[PDB]
Amino acid sequence: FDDAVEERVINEEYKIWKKNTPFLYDLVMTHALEWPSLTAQWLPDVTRPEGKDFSIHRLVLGTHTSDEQNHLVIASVQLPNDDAQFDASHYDSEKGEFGGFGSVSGKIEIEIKINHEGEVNRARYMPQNPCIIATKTPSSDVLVFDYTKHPSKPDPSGECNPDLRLRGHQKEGYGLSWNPNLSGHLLSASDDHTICLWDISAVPKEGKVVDAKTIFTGHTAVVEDVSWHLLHESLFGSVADDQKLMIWDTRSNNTSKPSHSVDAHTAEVNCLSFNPYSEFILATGSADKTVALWDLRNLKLKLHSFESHKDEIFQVQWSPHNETILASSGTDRRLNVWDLSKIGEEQSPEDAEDGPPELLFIHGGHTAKISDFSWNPNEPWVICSVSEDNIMQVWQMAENIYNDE
Amino acid sequence: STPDKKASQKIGFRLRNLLKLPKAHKWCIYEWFYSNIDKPLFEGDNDFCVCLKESFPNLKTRKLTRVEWGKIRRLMGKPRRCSSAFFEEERSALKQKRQKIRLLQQRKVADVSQFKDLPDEIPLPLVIGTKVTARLRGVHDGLFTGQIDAVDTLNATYRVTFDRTGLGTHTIPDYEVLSNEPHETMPIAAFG
Amino acid sequence: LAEGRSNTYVIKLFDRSVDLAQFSENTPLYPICRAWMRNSPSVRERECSPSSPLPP
Repeated sequence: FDDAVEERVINEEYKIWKKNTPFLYDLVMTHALEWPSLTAQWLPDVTRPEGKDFSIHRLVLGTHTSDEQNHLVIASVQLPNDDAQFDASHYDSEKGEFGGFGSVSGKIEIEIKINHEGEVNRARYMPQNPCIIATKTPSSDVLVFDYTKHPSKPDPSGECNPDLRLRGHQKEGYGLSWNPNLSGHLLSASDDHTICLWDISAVPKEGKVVDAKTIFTGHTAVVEDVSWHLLHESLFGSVADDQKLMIWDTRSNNTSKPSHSVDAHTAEVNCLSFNPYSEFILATGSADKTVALWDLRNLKLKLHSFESHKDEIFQVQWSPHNETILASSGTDRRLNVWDLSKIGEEQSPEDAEDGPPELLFIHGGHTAKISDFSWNPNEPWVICSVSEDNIMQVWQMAENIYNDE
Repeated sequence: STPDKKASQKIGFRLRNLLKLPKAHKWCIYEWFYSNIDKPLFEGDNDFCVCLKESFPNLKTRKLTRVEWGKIRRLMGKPRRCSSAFFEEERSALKQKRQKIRLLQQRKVADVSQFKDLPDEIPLPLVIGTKVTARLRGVHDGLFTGQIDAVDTLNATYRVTFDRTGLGTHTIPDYEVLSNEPHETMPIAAFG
Repeated sequence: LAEGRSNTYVIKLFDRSVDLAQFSENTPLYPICRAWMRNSPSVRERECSPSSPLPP
């Protein structure tokens, strides 16, 4: 009934954002993919051609295809240096690569496509070797890939050739993260209410299927996401539909009872992310449209609260360059960027309508649910966001917002 | 076939796979489809260029390094945080602007016209019997080509008949129709 | 519609026309979508010429 008016308001909002973009962004690229991605992750490696104003970064992409062949995609996005020579008047609607900003040699070009059974729910690379990449399948099992052992162009035989195939679930899920400190430790979260733990650093080269090392049954509702601590190799947290944030410790002989348990939100909780500089802070996003900050030294008091998301939240990512910045996204078409240091500041009386004093920036660049996004770990404050409308945006907010000269 | 034809076959199949996605099609609509009444509001020389050049008429080029875009931005102010309140404000402003426009094609007068868009070349009202491009929504969703048959000036809609058989005659607002034949611009002095 | 050498390849999809001979296998989908919105005309003379006589 209202599908006409909702489409109409989305159209007007996007056109307005396209009109008044140049004030808000130092750089945007709007690139249309072949199939929607439920994942995105900047690869840590960066290469800079000599005498050329653009670097060559790299992103890991999955496809959400109806029935036929899916892929694991590793695209290379060329970003400009600080000596870049480009335009900022509008986007372009004119050049055949993207929605205008940044170097003329800003052009996402696919490099590796790999057979993948079903859609790619989530693909996270393993920090100790960006060659190895894990994937999340809609089926029970969780796959692991190495793209060095695969042809750049997939063979049309359609054989899924994972380096390992990891089992231990009963349904699908979305939570999946490696331990950044200890090589081969992979956590996955699924609908079966269980956190299964794998280790691949100690598997035979002859065994192509690997059982889970351990299974955690703490959650009672559907588990949504799980993440390791970024300084402690043995500590990880998880969130679920049960509105419960639980903190787990590997050393515990009790794998069925968590070390901590917190009723973080009054609704579904979809995401969590540890602060990569303060080992004591973490945040979560939830279906109650609020992003709940937390302090690990006391889990009875919620450190702070963020609002102004109009719909659910499906992702939250701390900045890799500044400890005070994080971003979130959800079913609402907007990606918000928060600033911890601005908490408690007294803004002008009206601007409370735009949002709380710490709401640093809102991204109006996606016409559909933003599936996932990730900060670039090499070039500060450049974010690649994908959405259900077959769009892969990489953008960098305007410089003057984050700098008070 | 041929290696070129097979390759171009692969491009065609890529595009077909892309367009079988309703959300991707909707995005294709939002990105490039502008009604004749929307084009003057955005696609002309936008307000960024006007304010930039009025603040620095001594600035030579409109394209240069991001480091000097930092200066050209700071020396304009801090852009407002674009939010739901900002979007509803701007949507109300767009309603006012396009109310102004429709007032202009009844051959009448309009706002004081301090806007940086549409100095005089207001898009003309549609003629009866021309081919226009519009978005048809419903049991047959998507963008289609059709012929115009009538005008509804009171509510600013149009009656169209499509060149696709089996679709028939439907009413589509003024701000969802595009005229294929070359764009017509006439000064506001003619509009009143 | 009019199947294609490589002089011109046109496929009719959703009542629109696009000239695929311009695009190699490496091209992204964004220009293809833009062209398919264009209702590809007869000739592709020049791409909105980069030359600008715009003064300071």
